[PDB]
Amino acid sequence: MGPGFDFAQAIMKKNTVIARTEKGEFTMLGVYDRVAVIPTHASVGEIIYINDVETRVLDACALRDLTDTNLEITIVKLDRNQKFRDIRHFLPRCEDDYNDAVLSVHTSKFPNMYIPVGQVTNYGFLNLGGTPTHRILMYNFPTRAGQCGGVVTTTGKVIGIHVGGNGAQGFAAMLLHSYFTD
Repeated sequence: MGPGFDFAQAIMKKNTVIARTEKGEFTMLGVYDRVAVIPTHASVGEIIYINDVETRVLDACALRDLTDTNLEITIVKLDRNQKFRDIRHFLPRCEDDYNDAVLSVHTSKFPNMYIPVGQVTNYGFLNLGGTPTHRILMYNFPTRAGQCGGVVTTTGKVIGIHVGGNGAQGFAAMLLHSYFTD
């Protein structure tokens, strides 16, 4: 509808796949080469379904900060025959607050979904499902029964992936450029 939705659509149309684990269907962001991200609560194993195709997982790393605190991001390298468009130059370098963000989801249940979530706070610490978690972004969100990830963008920046909510607020794990240095 406007330039924020334009940037979000451009990311969804080229840099997402539908990932299925034993814990459900998730929006999965492809970042570069065969490397993608997903919430750690997806519990990625040795095999994952990517757009309903059986795919070997070459590597999966549940990220933690240097205090050994959960970040809720898993980085997956997929045994896929095709590379993602490289979007690392759209990743922020530092922890920050944002205005006017969009949360975008693409699953069998929620195809082509875009939500203007407004202001995003650098919230920091969250007890997420009983797990102490750092680097959380927050945006007011009439919390919806179900987590299938999500992509949080502003114009020109891919800033996070949706990992949870409390009924009124939604929460995303930050994406930082430093996670994807090769």
